[PDB]
Amino acid sequence: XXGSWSAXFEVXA
Repeated sequence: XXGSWSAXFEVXA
């Protein structure tokens, strides 16, 4: 799914 750049994703996966 989604995911940011810095640090863990945002969706949580």
